Amino acid sequence: MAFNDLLKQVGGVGRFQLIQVTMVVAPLLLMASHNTLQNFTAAIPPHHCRPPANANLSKDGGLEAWLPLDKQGQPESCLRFTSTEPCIDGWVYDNSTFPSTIVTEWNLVCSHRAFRQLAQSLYMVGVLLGAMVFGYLADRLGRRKVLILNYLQTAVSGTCAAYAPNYTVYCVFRLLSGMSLASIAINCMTLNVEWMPIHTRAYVGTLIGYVYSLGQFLLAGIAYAVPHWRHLQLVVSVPFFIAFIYSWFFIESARWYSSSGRLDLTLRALQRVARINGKQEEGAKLSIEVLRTSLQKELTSAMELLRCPTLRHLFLCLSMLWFATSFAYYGLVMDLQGFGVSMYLIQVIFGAVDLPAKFVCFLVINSMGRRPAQMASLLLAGICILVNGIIPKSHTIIRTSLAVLGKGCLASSFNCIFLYTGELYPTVIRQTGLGMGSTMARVGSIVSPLVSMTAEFYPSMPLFIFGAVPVVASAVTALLPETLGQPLPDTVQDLKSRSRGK
Amino acid sequence: QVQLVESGGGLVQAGGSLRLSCAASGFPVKTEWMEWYRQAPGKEREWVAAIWSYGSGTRYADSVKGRFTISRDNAKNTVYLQMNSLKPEDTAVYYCLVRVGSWYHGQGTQVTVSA
Ligand SMILES: C[C@H](Cn1cnc2c(N)ncnc21)OCP(=O)(O)O
Ligand SMILES: [Cl-]
Repeated sequence: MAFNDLLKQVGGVGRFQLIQVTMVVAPLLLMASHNTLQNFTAAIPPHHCRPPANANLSKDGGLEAWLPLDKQGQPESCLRFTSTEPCIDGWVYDNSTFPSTIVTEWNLVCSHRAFRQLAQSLYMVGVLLGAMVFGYLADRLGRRKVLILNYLQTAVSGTCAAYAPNYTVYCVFRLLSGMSLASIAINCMTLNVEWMPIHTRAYVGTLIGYVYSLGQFLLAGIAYAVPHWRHLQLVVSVPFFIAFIYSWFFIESARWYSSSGRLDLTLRALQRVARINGKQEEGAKLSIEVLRTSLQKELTSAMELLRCPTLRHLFLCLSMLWFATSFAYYGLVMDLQGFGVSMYLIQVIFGAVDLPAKFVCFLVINSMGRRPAQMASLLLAGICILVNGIIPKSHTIIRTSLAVLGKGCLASSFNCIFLYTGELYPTVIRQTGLGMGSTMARVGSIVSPLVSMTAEFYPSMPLFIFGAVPVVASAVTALLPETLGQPLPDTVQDLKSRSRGK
Repeated sequence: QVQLVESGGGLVQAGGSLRLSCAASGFPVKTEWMEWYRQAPGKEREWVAAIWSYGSGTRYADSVKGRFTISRDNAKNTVYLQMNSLKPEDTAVYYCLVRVGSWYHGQGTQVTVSA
């Protein structure tokens, strides 16, 4: 007799649990698209200083006289001759493959070239802020309401960023877009896992991963179809508007409704879910007197997490792991322009490599365990992207294959760390531990553009940092115990006994 | 201040060879870049050749490969040019540039290829 008892009594496979779930997980395609979009909407095209309009191009022997050349046979991208002097008359961007990008629009090249990555950094800051603040807001207020608000804020911020006069406007609107986007991403999963039985959470997670991969595919296709950034952002943001229009039929989470100490509206929601499921004879007996008799056992953070020494150590380790994994993953994903091959093809391959990597890590965890899977995936990813950084541009196919293997390894590592933190933390603080791990992952995704910021120092040092971090994470995560034997600890007492008894 | 005086001009028939060099003072020639330009009469500045620092690399243009040769030394701290099979279109004033997009460029030498 619990919430799952009522849920099974009403159904679990009926039309509601399919329609609501698929409606709420549909925008994960645009989740992935919006997360990666900065790569396509801010790609730098070849550019060079513009000769002054007063000078006669015909009488000066062409533009080749006014543009100093670099090694690769191209005109210098920041300097120009005085007959030197930096760009003072703007820039010239070729339109062979990019009709327009934010760098083309607002000349984020040479001096003040930091902004094309500061934009992504601010967007990730918005993601983290939205995640934490709207997690608190969802706990305080509800799920359906906050998800609808995130829908609307995401749509509005996407449109406003698509039509942005200045650059600070664009950065602020990206920040608010992330503010809403992290919240929708977390709340969709929480609502799905709260409106389903216990034995379907794995199915929900697998479906979420599949929708994310399909979102990578959709972003690749939509970028191939629409190259213009102003059209691209609007076209990737307006389906959020249509989904907000059609998402007023959502049913709120009944578990959280019961958790509020009030049950009449919970009864109303359960009656409604009985109506939509088409099963009324079994749902007729539902009434007030059965709610308390069925839900009474369960009715009866950072400070305690940081106090206990074992808890503090487990935090520090898991936070480092999450931080390194997300940091490396987003550092690798955000940079695909410099791979030689067209961004659409490499994006398609990156999306495709998700499923085989998922199958590989599933086979490993169901065959050997979790900690060796972590070691293998992280070490292979770090080595692969380090070799990518050390291989010069002159080679293309090998670099792209290494990058694809690295992306697959990061995806497998993400799945593995999710499962490992699920089967590692005690049930007393497991949810808070997951929250802290996710927050540290968002911190890593925040820092990754900051690390890529300083590529002005060395041509490929950001790749070196991205490849150095996960080897350190793998080295420091060695002490972590393996949970293949299914200990499933509850409180801190089990952890010490299990560690001693391991 | 930094000087980039240069010498090696003369009147020589086509198909000969000259001796061109830039006297670099104030900086080690092995530590910065090096470049080469001509301004033929009736034409404009044209890139010729470049040699990096510490002998990292050296690349040429379409009319420089197989015809000109540029080397460096450390004792005299200078950059030296060698050439052969000169043609009348090569008649130009040659300018020495310390670095790409750099403010230090030499006075130039006048070399003539008399057919
Ligand atoms: C299954 C994934 C695990 N996870 C958790 N955090 C991340 C990040 N930052 N990138 C990729 N994947 C992540 O979460 C669903 P989401 O990424 O929010 O669609
Ligand atoms: Cl998240």
